[PDB]
Amino acid sequence: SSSLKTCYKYLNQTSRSFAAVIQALDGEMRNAVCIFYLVLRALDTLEDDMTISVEKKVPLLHNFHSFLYQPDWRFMESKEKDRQVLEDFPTISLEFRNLAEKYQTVIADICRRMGIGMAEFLDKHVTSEQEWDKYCHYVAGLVGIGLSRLFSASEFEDPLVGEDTERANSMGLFLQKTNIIRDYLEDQQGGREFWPQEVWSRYVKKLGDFAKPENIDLAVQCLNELITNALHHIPDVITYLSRLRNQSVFNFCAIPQVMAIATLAACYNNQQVFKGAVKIDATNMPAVKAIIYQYMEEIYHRIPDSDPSSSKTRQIISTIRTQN
Ligand SMILES: O=P(O)(O)[C@@H](CCCc1cccc(Oc2ccccc2)c1)S(=O)(=O)O
Ligand SMILES: [Mg+2]
Repeated sequence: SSSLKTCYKYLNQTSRSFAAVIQALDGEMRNAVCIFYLVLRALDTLEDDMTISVEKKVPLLHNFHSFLYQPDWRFMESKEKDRQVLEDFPTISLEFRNLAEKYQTVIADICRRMGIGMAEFLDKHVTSEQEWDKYCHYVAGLVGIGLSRLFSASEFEDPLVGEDTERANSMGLFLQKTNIIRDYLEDQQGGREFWPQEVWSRYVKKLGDFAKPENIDLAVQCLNELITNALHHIPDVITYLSRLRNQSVFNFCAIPQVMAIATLAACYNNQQVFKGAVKIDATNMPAVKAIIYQYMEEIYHRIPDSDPSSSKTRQIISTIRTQN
């Protein structure tokens, strides 16, 4: 139908690099995961728009899931760039309602909980590392949780896929953290902060000081510390994919992880993270594994003894080598 063509039209307008893997999914997953994406995309577009006042935003975010069953609803007052998905929501929420009930449930659930969770972190920055996980859990982990419950609901994946929330969480925590990390300049010049204060704060006195070239030294030290943090998810990742049994689902999951891993390798001990831009076989686990193990070595081979988190980086690479 024509509202569907529009939905995949939006999927491509907005998704930098999922478009292809989503449209390649087998069966009812395709559309389940296309609409799922568009819904969360709408939700985020709201969260990120800083022209929307907090008192106006918290309600939107909270009640957003409910808008899924309000055919006529839409948001016209947005100034963010992906704002078509909101101005023309009714179309999305319509295809949502054509989704099979078993899929609407998962979607509207994760939608409902992301909402109460994004509105949570509007007031405050991300202070500690337990919080960084928490915020990454909300925006990203739940997507990881949610997708895998769609997978199993589709019957294209085992029940054991969607039962495993701890590792589905990890899949997203990892992806999300590498993005937070890479995005440091983009986030800081769009006036946002997601680097964990109790981390960055003991290299510098305010976060923006990393955009200063008189500070790059300490900047990379913070960058590596966080990378090492992010690397700690790579085992759960390897465990999660090792369980998948559908090529379409598998490529959907592997690719972005492998690509998250490349980004993290490109950024390690790398000035350009704070200067400009960072330029950078994955279709069976043991290929995927080999590929992961490879990038790990690159990290390893550039850990300077001086860097105050050398032992940790090596420490967690050594565990990834000899795990599973
Ligand atoms: O929360 P952030 O860091 O701003 C990030 C949006 C993350 C929330 C989100 C939106 C849309 C899709 C999404 O995850 C999916 C969901 C379904 C299919 C593929 C990916 C997660 S964004 O960089 O894309 O804005
Ligand atoms: Mg956001």
